[PDB]
Amino acid sequence: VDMYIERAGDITWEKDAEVTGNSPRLDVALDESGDFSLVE
Amino acid sequence: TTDGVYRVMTRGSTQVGVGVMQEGVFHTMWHVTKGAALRSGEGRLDPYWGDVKQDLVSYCGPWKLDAAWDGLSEVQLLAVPPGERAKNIQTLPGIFKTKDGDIGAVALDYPAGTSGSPILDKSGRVIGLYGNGVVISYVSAITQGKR
Repeated sequence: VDMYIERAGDITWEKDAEVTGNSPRLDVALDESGDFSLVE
Repeated sequence: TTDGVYRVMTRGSTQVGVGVMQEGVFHTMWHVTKGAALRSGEGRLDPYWGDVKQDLVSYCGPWKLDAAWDGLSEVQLLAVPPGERAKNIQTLPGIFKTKDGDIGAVALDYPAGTSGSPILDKSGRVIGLYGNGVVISYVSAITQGKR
């Protein structure tokens, strides 16, 4: 199984970028397997 | 070895994720590669550090990325979706409130092969990687390592 990498770009901030998405505040727990879950 | 954002591909060829090369170290999320060695041209990249709970892995040396969300400012996801050129998506993070502190999160839902894409602050510093999260719609933690 050949896993391989190819360059896609520089890491840069772009002034002209699309803007979207909300900003939810969420209580979560992180278990030993690295999985996040919601908490109430 | 050039600094930049890279696709992680497997063999037809499929994009399984994304990573950040910086200071000669390749950074991605553990669940993307599971710790496998990576081919880079005629060269080989071997795993150096990894942690399943943080869902992070570095190749050729220790984790180098150390910037953090300031908690007030918009950030950009530098998404590299399969079959599309890298693109910047600006957003104001929400918050994962946990018992060991708060973590920035972005309510952006891109294809699974985008996992490992960097999230940037205004100076272009990588404040973490996209693709470990929860569903409320998907919300990704801004996952950062320790340098």
